[PDB]
Amino acid sequence: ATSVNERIENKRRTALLGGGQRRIDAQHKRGKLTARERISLLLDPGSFVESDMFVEHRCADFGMAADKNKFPGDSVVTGRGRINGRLVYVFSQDFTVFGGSLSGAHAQKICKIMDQAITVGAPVIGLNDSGGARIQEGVESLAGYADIFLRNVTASGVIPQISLIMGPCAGGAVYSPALTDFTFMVKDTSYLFITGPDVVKSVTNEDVTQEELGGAKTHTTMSGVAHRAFENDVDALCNLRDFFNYLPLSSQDPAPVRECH
Amino acid sequence: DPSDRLVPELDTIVPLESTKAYNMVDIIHSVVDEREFFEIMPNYAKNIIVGFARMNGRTVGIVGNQPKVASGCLDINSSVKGARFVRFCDAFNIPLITFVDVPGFLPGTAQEYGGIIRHGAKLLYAFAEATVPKVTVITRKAYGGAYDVMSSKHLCGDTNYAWPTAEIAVMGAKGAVEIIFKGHENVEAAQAEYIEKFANPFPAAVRGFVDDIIQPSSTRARICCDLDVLASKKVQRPWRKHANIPL
Amino acid sequence: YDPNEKTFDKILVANRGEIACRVIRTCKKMGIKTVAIHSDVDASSVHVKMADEAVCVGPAPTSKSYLNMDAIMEAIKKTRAQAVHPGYGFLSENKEFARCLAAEDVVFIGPDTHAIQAMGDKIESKLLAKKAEVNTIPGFDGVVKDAEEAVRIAREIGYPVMIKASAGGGGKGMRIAWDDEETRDGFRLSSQEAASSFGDDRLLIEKFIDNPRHIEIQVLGDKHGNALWLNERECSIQRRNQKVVEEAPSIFLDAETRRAMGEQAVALARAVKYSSAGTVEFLVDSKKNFYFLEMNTRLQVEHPVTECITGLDLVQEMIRVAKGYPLRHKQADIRINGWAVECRVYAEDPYKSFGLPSIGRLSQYQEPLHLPGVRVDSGIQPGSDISIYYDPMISKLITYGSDRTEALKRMADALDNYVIRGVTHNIALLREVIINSRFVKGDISTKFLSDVYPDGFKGHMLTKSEKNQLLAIASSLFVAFQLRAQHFQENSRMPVIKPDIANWELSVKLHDKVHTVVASNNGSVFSVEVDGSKLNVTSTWNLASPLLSVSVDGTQRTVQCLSREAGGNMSIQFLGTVYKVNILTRLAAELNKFMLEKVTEDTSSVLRSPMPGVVVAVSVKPGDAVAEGQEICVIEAMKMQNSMTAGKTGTVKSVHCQAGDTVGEGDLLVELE
Ligand SMILES: CCC(=O)SCCNC(=O)CCNC(=O)[C@H](O)C(C)(C)COP(=O)(O)OP(=O)(O)OC[C@H]1O[C@@H](n2cnc3c(N)ncnc32)[C@H](O)[C@@H]1OP(=O)(O)O
Ligand SMILES: Nc1ncnc2c1ncn2[C@@H]1O[C@H](COP(=O)(O)OP(=O)(O)OP(=O)(O)O)[C@@H](O)[C@H]1O
Ligand SMILES: *C(=O)CCCC[C@@H]1SC[C@@H]2NC(=O)N[C@@H]21
Ligand SMILES: [Mg+2]
Repeated sequence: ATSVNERIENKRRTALLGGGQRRIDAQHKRGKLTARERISLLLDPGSFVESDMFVEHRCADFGMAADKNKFPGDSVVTGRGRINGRLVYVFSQDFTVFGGSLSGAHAQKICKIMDQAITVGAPVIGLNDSGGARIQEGVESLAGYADIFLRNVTASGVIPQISLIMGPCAGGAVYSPALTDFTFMVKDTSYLFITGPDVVKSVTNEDVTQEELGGAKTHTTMSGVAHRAFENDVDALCNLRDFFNYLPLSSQDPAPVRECH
Repeated sequence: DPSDRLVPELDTIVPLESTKAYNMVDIIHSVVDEREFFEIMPNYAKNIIVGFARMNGRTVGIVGNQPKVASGCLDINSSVKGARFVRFCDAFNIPLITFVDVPGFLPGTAQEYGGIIRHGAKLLYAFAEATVPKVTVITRKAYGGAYDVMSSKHLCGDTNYAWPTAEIAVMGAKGAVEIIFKGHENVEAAQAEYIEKFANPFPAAVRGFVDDIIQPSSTRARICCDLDVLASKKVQRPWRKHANIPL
Repeated sequence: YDPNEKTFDKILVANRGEIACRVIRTCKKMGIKTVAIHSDVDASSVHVKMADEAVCVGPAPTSKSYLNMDAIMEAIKKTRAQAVHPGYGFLSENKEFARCLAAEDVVFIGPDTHAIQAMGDKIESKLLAKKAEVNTIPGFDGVVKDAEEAVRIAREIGYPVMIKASAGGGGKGMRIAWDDEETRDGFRLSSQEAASSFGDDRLLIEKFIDNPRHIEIQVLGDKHGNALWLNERECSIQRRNQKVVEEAPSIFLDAETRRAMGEQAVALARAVKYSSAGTVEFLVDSKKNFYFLEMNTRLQVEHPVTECITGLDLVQEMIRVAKGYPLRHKQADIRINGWAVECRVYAEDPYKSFGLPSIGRLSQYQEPLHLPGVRVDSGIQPGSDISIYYDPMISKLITYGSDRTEALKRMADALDNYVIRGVTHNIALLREVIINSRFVKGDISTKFLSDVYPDGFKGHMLTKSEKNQLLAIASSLFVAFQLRAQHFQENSRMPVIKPDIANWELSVKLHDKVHTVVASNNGSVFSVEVDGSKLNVTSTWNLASPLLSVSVDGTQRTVQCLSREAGGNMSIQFLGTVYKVNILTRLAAELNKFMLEKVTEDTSSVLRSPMPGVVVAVSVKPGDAVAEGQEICVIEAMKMQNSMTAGKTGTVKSVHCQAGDTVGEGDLLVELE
């Protein structure tokens, strides 16, 4: 008798639930879906193939070596799927696990799918919901950001890259969306700012709320960072499919042609 | 001008206190040949310095942070000023030398409303896109995404050096301590440990993020040697008509 | 330098700068462990790193770093050093420091407390000197209390009257009164700042010596009642009553007068019972009459110049005497060997009041050790900074030779080969002093700079031949730079063809004159025709070295190129003085006549704070007569404090911003016009 079979099932059940049912409910009370629900809505039914499901973060400082601080998948869901029969690579950041903050494994998974996409010649769609870099992780959080930035710059003009900010993105998590070709936001739940309002008050001594500092309205009416804003997550993802139907699948391909009436 | 000329005057130029500033132009003048420096945009966006100098008789483009102005914080104007110079130097086969002392990006409502994200992405793009040899020296500070946008080892940089006064961290000690320990009520000992362990160039050295921790006297010599070797650097990138700058 | 004899195991050097380096060097050469003290600022000074052990003592200011006595006591407590050496200044002339150190276990290199107290006040000093049957300056015994008494005394003590302040130093509380009204109002004013300066409130009215020569006698004593006089020294070229250039032997004094002065000094030392190194200062008129005036109960700053003519290490003798051994040399062992001259290099601008202290950081610093007969005493290295908390001393440059002319020539050569970049020094004034006709002849006095430069130091007035040589060198350097600009590496795609220009016709603007120069190159030799005068300049033309040696018509010269611009401006240090020239090509010179000369508004008044943070402090106040290049209202930041400076020159109009001002990316600040 071997228990190496129930270990896989336990890790799978932990991976689907992410940061626990309580955090799923807290996410739901904010009017937000989870990463896997977003991926299911975006892609064609029964076409998502996940990669790096069991990946675990290798930090061992500040008491993160404990079992309670270990989440398989580690705050990002990556894979490939089909939109109307056309291949695409996708990652969605899970806000429940450590606030979606990027770590070594988070960046590792993102870089893996980006490398596959540039190898085969398919676009990348990134649903961003992340609190920045993992402070306890250390400098390799900066290393992971820099790897993601380098792959964003290398792939620019080779494959299309779409960004959709689904929640509050802060710190260094704002440069990868800026380096991609297009950027969309969701009203009333998505934010984009390098520095939070508290630090701004400490420094600039100006009382500014998060919505009016980095909200979708600010970035779509007076900043020039985002390209469009959508009412909620479902509407945003439907519009994302509609928009993806336009683009060529790679720079080696001609502009798509559809049947015309 | 011999390539192995020592510059001992740089051994104490960076003050011990993190609150006092220095002039990066003194470092630039000491390092380069004959202390000759042609500055570009000398009166605009003064918290960054860009210019043309010569190392061992070879033209080099120099970009650095100026701690005198805005404590070296990056903003919109400095980002664009550095980005275009870096792109020109890359396009015409000119090596780049960077001096890093940056606490981060300038905060405020005006910076966000003006689109600081786009222009910071411009500078990060320009540094990541370069295929000419790149040398980087960190003098005092490299915090946050700023450290990543100043030609880090991870943007396919060639040689990265840190002076003994350098320090690489995710963010400042205060914010890191208060966010790691939400409810410890022992901020004193926690901050002491954090500044003892992570306020020094060793965390980046043990992971290999810097080639070496060099003495400030050898800087010029070191750089010259690198520029002798990287003169034949060739890299290959995927084909494309052109790229999509974050402009 | 025999290490067999037992000597103090550890000495704490309670000083800083060049003297600390000197004593550390002479201790290391004698095989003794050394411990140095320093403030927080001088944590990377030369003496700290050169010493075996270092102790931080306090903050930047001298009142809490080197004048903090209890800090020295605790430092000596942990370091458990056997002895302490104070150098000069600081705590070298404090009775209570010596008493408290000698109390527990610490031996002091220097004089005893009673000797310092005896020769610490001018009243007792003069009284004992009169008791010591030596010549004294004429005057009235005691201190005058009222102006009427002073003017009454002035009648019988000579019409020229001088007022001096008791105790103190640095030439403070001193001046000259000529009339009875001058006598009384000068006495009243001197009494007015007597409390402010030192608090002794004791003044001296007496005769003023006209045309005086300040002559020093180096005396050395021990605890066995033996005293020697180590020849004499001449310290007459002074400004602000402070010596700058001084000479080991004095041409004025012959053998007999020197012997008389030495015997008088030895007798005075025996009367005071001196048991260490010291110096006795006399004033000598033109009639070879010497009057005693003060003696220093410590090591003298200009001590090294008298070591070269004698070959004795004064600090070694001080250490051995403090150990207890008697002098190993008799009076017959003291002799004059050659000649020696030395100058003080300060960080001051000699164009303002013969020197005004200046601050900065040394970007470049090189001393001329390789030259023959040159010694340098300095605690300064590249990267050092001249602060406002200490003496602006940079170096002491000593030269020695077989006679006066050789020493002066070697000193001029050393001054020409000495590289300082980062601050402003007084080397121009020093090199003018050492080549003056009066100084070479020797007709000098304490009023040398007052009458040699009645209008102040104006620089170096260069003759026609020197002007031609300077113009030729500048033109040759310009052409050499232009020629070096043409040497690329081979391209093999677009070959480079060098221009075939044979003669360079240049217009050189110097001072307020324009000269026409024709320069031709023949490899390493330039033929330069300046206004019809032909000169031949040859050199290796190394354009990167700070020092450039050239030969103009066989005359060897050393010049430096401090600045150079593409617009033709160039600053060249020639013969120790910096000249600004503007070299243009002939066609460019012709075209320049159409350029309209533009006026400068010079009303920078809107200089802003960099960050959108808050203010932390206000450095200045409205109307403080501050012009430019100094802190006005410092700013605080996320980390770095912004050293906000001024705008245009003048007197600050107003400062309105207060600490903690919430600013939106910048701040209206100091206003000038
Ligand atoms: C590379 C540059 C950097 O290092 S930037 C680092 C600073 N980033 C920040 O977001 C500031 C701190 N975070 C916040 O203020 C907010 O949580 C943000 C993320 C902005 C969104 O607000 P909100 O929707 O209310 O989230 P929340 O308060 O409920 O916090 C939930 C949990 O998420 C975590 N989290 C977030 N970011 C990080 C991070 N970089 N490193 C470590 N943990 C992070 C928080 O610790 C928080 O924990 P908890 O579950 O409330 O106990
Ligand atoms: N009675 C005097 N008559 C003329 N000149 C004098 C007289 N006393 C002092 N001086 C001038 O002042 C110089 C030194 O003056 P003084 O002794 O007051 O200064 P000090 O600061 O006490 O010096 P020291 O370093 O010797 O203690 C002399 O070298 C001389 O130039
Ligand atoms: C000094 O600046 C302490 C470091 C804080 C960094 C601040 S806050 C977050 C922003 N991101 C960045 O890179 N700089 C800004
Ligand atoms: Mg005196």
